[PDB]
Amino acid sequence: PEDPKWEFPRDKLTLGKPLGEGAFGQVVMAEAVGIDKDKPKEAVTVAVKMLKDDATEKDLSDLVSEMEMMKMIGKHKNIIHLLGACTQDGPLYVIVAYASKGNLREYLRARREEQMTFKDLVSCTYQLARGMEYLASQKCIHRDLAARNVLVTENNVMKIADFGLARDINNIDYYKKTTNGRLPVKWMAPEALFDRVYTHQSDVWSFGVLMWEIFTLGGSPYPGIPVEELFKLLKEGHRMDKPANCTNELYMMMRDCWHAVPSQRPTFKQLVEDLDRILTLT
Ligand SMILES: Nc1ncnc2c1ncn2[C@@H]1O[C@H](COP(=O)(O)OP(=O)(O)CP(=O)(O)O)[C@@H](O)[C@H]1O
Ligand SMILES: [Mg+2]
Repeated sequence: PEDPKWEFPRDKLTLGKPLGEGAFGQVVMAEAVGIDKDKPKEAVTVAVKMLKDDATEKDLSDLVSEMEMMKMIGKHKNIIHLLGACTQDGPLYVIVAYASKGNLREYLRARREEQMTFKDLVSCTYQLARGMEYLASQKCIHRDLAARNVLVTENNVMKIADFGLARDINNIDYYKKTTNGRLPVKWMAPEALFDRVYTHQSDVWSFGVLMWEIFTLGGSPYPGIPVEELFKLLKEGHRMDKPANCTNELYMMMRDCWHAVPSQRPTFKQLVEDLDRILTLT
C-alpha cells in the first residue's frame, strides 16, 4: 500500500546512531538527501522510527496507524512533523523531524546543562498549549500527553510527539468498550478512567498534569502514590499539590484543567489566551 506523496527512496536514506527505544519500536538518527522540498539538494538530519528484532504483530500495526495519523495532522510549530516514509520493499521507516535536545522530561531534569528561569517554564507551557489548540482544531485527541512525549529542538522549540495512541474525533464523545485500556493512568481524566470517554477536555486534564511535570522540572505526578491507589483517590476528589516555585495563578490553571466536570474545564483556546497575558508580563 504505497502513498506516493509520502514515499521516500531508501537509497537517499543513511541511518546513523540510535536515539532511543521502548516496547513499540526504536528511533535512529539518519541523513535524508533532498527530503526537504524547499531545499531539494541539501541532506537533512532526520529521525527514523522503526520496528525492533523482537517486534510483534501489533508493533507493526501500531507503527502503521501512527504513520497514518501524522499524515492527517499537518505541520505546526509545536508538533513533531512527518517528513516521509519507506513502506515499499523493506522495513517500514517513519521519517520525522529531528530534535537534538531529547524529550521534555530529561530536558528539564538536565537543568535543575543550561538553567531554567520562570520565563522559560511559562514559555514551555504556552507552546504546548498552542500545539494542542491546532491539534484539537484538526479534530484529534492525543490520549498520551506527557512530558516524555514532548520533544525539544536545537532552538528550544517544544514539539508534541508520540501519536501511536492518537485518534480522530468528531462532535460527540469518543467511546469504545475495551478488555483493558492502554493509557497511562496518572495522566488520564476521570471520565477516561471510569467511563472510557475521551474528548478534547480529557486532553486538557492531561495538559494540567503536563503543567505539573513542567514546573516540577520533571517530577513524577502524584508523588508517593502508586497507580493502584490513584483510582480511589480520584473518585474522592484528590488533586496534586502546588509545586515549589509556581505562581498561584498557574496552579489555579492546573486546578481548572483538573475539574471533575469535563465541560467545566478550560479549552485549549482559552489556555493560549491566558498564557499569552502571563508571558508578556515577564
Ligand atoms: N525526533 C526525535 N529526536 C530525538 N529523539 C527522539 C525523537 N523521537 C523520539 N525520540 C526518542 O526516542 C525514544 C523512544 O522513542 P518513543 O518516544 O517513540 O518510544 P516510547 O516513549 O513511545 C516507548 P516508552 O514510553 O515505554 O519508553 C524516546 O526517548 C524519544 O525521546
Ligand atoms: Mg514517548
